[PDB]
Amino acid sequence: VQLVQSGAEVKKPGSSVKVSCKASGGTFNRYTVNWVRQAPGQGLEWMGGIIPIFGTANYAQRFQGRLTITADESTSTAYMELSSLRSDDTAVYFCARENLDNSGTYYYFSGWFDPWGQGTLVTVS
Amino acid sequence: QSALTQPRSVSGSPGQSVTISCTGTSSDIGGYNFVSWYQQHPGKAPKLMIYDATKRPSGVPDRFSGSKSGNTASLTISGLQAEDEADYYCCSYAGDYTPGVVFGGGTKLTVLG
Amino acid sequence: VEDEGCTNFSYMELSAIKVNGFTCTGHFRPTPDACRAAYNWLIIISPSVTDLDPYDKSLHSRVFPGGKCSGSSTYCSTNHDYTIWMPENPRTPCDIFTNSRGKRASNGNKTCGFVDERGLYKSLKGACRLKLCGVLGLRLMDGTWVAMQTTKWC
Repeated sequence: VQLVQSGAEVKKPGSSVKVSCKASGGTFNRYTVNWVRQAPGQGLEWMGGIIPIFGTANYAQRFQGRLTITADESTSTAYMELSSLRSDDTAVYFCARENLDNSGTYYYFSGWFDPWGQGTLVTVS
Repeated sequence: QSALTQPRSVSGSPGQSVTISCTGTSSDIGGYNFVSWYQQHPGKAPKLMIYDATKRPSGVPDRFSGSKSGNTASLTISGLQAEDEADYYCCSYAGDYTPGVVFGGGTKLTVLG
Repeated sequence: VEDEGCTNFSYMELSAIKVNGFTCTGHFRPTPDACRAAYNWLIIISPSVTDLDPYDKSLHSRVFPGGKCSGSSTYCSTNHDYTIWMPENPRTPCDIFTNSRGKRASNGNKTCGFVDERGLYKSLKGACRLKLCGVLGLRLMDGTWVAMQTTKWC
């Protein structure tokens, strides 16, 4: 699968971003789209994911109510919309896929991120 | 939240072997576990190396090897090559009560020489 | 039909999943450790298939005393003494989910409970958040798992 994200964005304390991710080739039925982010010089952090087949989105406890992942099967585009941006939201936001197996052996958010996006740098202030 | 405990850095000369530990891996009440390791070069996206405990995707050499033991997980690179200089993250399934996955702190592997 | 004056969709909703296994018998009663090794040879062994309830993770079959069991987590005893049941694999499949549609909500910021495509009102009273195949959704007091908007733990 091939993944490309929307370009970089500079924002504002209190504004909102929307990042995108379009998927090219997917032979996989059981799959999932996630968004992890990476603060400058710091580690990775899972923020939330979506099961596009059912539209079910899961979120971390933090980022509650500030973030909504929406996916679209028609264009194979996924979206993370994070609002009420603080300065510590400055990070690179990757979109990663979980091309799971159709035999139902592996859980839905276990972290099998094989296809990754190039990244989107969101700067605040 | 919390994170998986990794070392901050490991070192090795070309052709040598290093092992990155990882503690605090989660496991379901009934035993569902799922550990994974990623390789991140500076300015690049993470890249999958081990997806189930001790399982490799295509294109990842057998130099890279995973292992699981309780809440611990270890990644071993053998025949260290210069291209292996990157950050390394373990990633575990958060379990019953925490949604999604939990990442490790990240370990810097520097290749000497 | 409904309860509590609630009047005004697409959701993920979820016990016929089989768990293959066998039975050990000897006229002596118990070898849990060698019964597995007797199976890893790939006392006598006969296939006995059971189903597990995905919520209780409990195996069901007529060979079981009350028709239930759990997997100690090594062996499982049946009606008799000499017969212990053991799985060929010591979990809920993740391919048993679906996408139903019943529209449900009474006020703008208040949701009471949904209605199946058959017509039955399941109430959202006294439900709890439950992780199921790694996705976090509510277990209702009636005993069905749903993935909704969601604040208690089962």
